[PDB]
Amino acid sequence: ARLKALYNNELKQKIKEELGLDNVMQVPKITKITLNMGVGGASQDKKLLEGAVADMTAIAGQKPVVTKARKSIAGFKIREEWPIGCKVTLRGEQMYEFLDRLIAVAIPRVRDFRGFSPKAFDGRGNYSLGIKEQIVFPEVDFDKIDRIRGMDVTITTSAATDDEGRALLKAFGFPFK
Amino acid sequence: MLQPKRTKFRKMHKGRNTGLAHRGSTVAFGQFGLKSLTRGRMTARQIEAARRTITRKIKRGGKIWIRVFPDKPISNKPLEVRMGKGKGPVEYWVCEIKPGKMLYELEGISEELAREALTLAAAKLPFKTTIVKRTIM
Amino acid sequence: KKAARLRRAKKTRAHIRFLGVYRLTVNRTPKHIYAQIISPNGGEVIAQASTLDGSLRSGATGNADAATSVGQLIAERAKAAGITKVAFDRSGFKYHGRVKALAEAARENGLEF
Amino acid sequence: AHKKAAGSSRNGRDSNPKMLGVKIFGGQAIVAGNIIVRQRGTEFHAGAGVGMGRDHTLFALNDGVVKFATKGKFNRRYVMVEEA
Amino acid sequence: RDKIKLVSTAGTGYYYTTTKNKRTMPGKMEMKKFDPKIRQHVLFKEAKI
Amino acid sequence: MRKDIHPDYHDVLFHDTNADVFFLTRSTVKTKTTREYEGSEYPYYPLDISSASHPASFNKR
RNA sequence: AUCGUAGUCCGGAUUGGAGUCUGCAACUCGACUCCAUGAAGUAGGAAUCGCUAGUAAUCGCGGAUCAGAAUGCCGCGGUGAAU
RNA sequence: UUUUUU
RNA sequence: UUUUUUUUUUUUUUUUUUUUUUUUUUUUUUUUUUUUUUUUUUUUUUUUUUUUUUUUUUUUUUUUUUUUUUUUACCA
RNA sequence: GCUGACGACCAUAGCACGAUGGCACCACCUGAUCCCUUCCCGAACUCAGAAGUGAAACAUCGUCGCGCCAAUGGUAGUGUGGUUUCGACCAUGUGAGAGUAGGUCAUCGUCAGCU
RNA sequence: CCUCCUAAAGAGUAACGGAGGAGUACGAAGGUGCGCUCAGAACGGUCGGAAAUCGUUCAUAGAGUAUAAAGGCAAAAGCGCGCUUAACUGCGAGACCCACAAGUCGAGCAGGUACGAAAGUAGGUCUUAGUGAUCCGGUGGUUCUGUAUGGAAGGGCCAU
RNA sequence: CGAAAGCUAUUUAGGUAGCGCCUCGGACGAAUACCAUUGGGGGUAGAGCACUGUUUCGGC
Repeated sequence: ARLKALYNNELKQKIKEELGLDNVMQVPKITKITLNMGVGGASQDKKLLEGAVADMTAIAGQKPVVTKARKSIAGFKIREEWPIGCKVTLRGEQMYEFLDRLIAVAIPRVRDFRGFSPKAFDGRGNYSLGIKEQIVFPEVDFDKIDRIRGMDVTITTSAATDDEGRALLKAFGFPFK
Repeated sequence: MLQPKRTKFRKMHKGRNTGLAHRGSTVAFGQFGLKSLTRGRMTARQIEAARRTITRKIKRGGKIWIRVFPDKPISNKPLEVRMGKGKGPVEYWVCEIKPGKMLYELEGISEELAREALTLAAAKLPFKTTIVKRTIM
Repeated sequence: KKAARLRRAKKTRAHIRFLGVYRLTVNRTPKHIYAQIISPNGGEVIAQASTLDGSLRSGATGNADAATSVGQLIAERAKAAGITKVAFDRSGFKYHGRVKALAEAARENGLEF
Repeated sequence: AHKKAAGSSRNGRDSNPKMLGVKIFGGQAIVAGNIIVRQRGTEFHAGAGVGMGRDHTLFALNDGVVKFATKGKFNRRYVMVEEA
Repeated sequence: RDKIKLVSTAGTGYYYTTTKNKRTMPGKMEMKKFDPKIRQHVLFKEAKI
Repeated sequence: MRKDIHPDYHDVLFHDTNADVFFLTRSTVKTKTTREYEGSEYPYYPLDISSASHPASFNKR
């Protein structure tokens, strides 16, 4: 990952000088990146989930895992332990490569993309963004496709504060505002 | 006609009303109170009658507090029914009153008229009553 | 996490204390590894061996070889302290690697468990 | 029966007694195998010298004297058999 | 649940007896039970009680 | 990383041809052609856009 | 020449923008032009209508009314059946 | 074969 | 009173097995007719008596009340 | 003096807030070849290590904000004997709960290491 | 038959007293080793909301426990994974309970195992309901008997 | 000398049986009772709202 080798040389010290931190262990870093896909309409066809798992595999470069229903809800017609989503978690080299790819290649491919909301942090430095169409990732090809799916990209960082989280995200080149 | 909302059990054991009212024996809400000197059951009909009397006498110019709530279901056997065959149905709700208990308090009104409103209310109640003022200790 | 490690050590600690035998407790850190033999009462250390010993303090501790040396040494100390039968206490560490090496050194150098 | 009041409410069931509770109290002599507590769940926990059966019966594992104590971080009631 | 024998394959005539849900287990079961006639653990096969 | 349960993950030379900027990054994509960078010949993937190229009346009449 | 059976290079409603004319005046409420959008519609239930030959069917072109405003009305010819 | 009324 | 039977669309009736609401007659709009019938096309239409309760989900499972039918309510 | 392991005890030991600690130790930490891990993930587990930091965690110290503990006195109840208007009362023996004054930022044991 | 209360702080204790359940389930929902921690709330996030899946922060349990209730449950008794058959055979010091007949708990010993690196743990399941004597008859075993003798029939003993 | 009108079971309920209670004989001999001091477990009377409910007033 080139972004990890760039953060370990330039971005860390730049973030420290920016936030005015008196200790190098205070500057934030991204701990993990989690890609999720709610396929709640599954357990009735169980082919939508197959396609979602394939899309997650191609997008992330890592075999994902099927997430079951933690409770039974009649309104969503779901019973316990029913496969209703897909998730993958990327750490270290895999997450740095994925985030570099997402910022460079894939994030300009969002249709009518003005920017990403800067108030979308949860309040502890972690960011979450939604991708309404999984074709913005070049890994998935337009010829063979099940349908148009979406995905959550949650960036979990070591920042404890909103402002530190967005400073760390913006140091990487994240498209904000 | 006060009555509990949903309750846990339909019917209750008789129990024993014994002891003094060490709790609820102080004018804690208004300035002026009607206190029980004897013990008994305060039926919900009696509560409502003594509340309507007090309200009609104070005439939307003062405030009344009721410190008794009928939460004890009292069963009765119907006429011409032999002993046994289960416990009778609930017919009314009482509060257990011990000597010392506040029953009603009044605030925001002349002492003379509050005295006579509580005196009118005591006539509907199955208790020897005294009329007390709110104290500091 | 030490809280989780002590949460997964407690079952073995309590079963050993019910058995009422001398127990060989281990404790490894990313730098050192310690071993001590506690009495059935639970509050007396009657033998110990760590990588803070002068023989292997100035050496490549934090290793499977250092764990083996510590196990070999506590086996001798238990042997010349009257202790032959202990119950092994991995202290919530997986029985593997450094802890396994220490246990095998102790088991091969006289202590029988 | 004039007011329609008396009617069906059928509950005249109850199970047989189970004879639970403390069998041997604190300070008493006890021989191994003697039952100390019959209980539902661990109202009392087995300390040193006493075992627990499949129905949470506490019994003496050895001879001695029965001791009750509250101990541990959960403030649990414990029964012990001390070699006295 | 219907009752069934688990009969030793050792030919001793020894059996254990148990119950079974024959809608969820539609095939003969076989466990390793102790045979007291040969003082050995052998395979006990399901039979008709 | 568990062995042989993950997809093929190899370095890919993405290239924004509008600004002619390269992005060397491991990815799951399988490109048809392969173009040589300063190092070896990586699977080459053209890009239409990337992070380098993406961004009174009464008086007049 | 092309499109090659697709809600499409079918269909052109509706909407956004910019204009031209007529007229004192185009908001209610004009007709056209241009660019963009691209709706229903894939042949239509019970039922029901016109037509016997230059007819039906289809294709354009004129006129009255009229400053402007026909898919209506009144006409004209072209191709041209089946029974 | 099955057509009531005004 | 008691024991059984139940209560669902406008009506009269079907469900139901915890994963849903039904014919028929209506009613509304069409169509045929000089016009109404009849007839033919379309449609709409259920707190499943109420009330606690269980369940992820109840018209359905438990409990209560309330209408309905029945069948009983005897000996001095 | 401090640190770590294992215990006693199980809030007067807790929570909250603030300060101090990196020579040993501990903790983060670096890497993932190897052992071993992940229904995906070196997150945790594991291994191989010391570039950095005491940031977090942890340990210690400080306090009364919360918690927790808590008298004395009185009251309620109560065994026995007596009386009673059945509420209770008397003699004797016991005696709460709640509340109040107040206390508390624990106290110890074994072993190892740095000073 | 089980759970709570009545039931008067050991046990027990009645009524056509007040409230509920049972007449099963499961070869894993048993054994072991290893590992894990719930419900809810708030914040952020594609469809996606009050509520699906994802991330964060609080959270001794406000969850779960096959089922009624009570008592229990962090060494979890709750939740996963691997291997397994101890849901073993012979028994059992000693106790609970008890008119009897029954019922309950049980360390330990021998044999054969299952899991664990091992100390060990395991004689079903968090427990307390899921049950029915004898007679009679059937079945799988067994040298015990075998009406003159040898067999056999029939009977006995063990299991069902 | 001296009860019982209890428990359990019962086609039982006004019968009967085992146990309890009475008597007689034998064995045993303080192992029994009372009181003082002392080791225990409890969830009752009282009390209380921390849980399950229920209740009134005020603020929100």
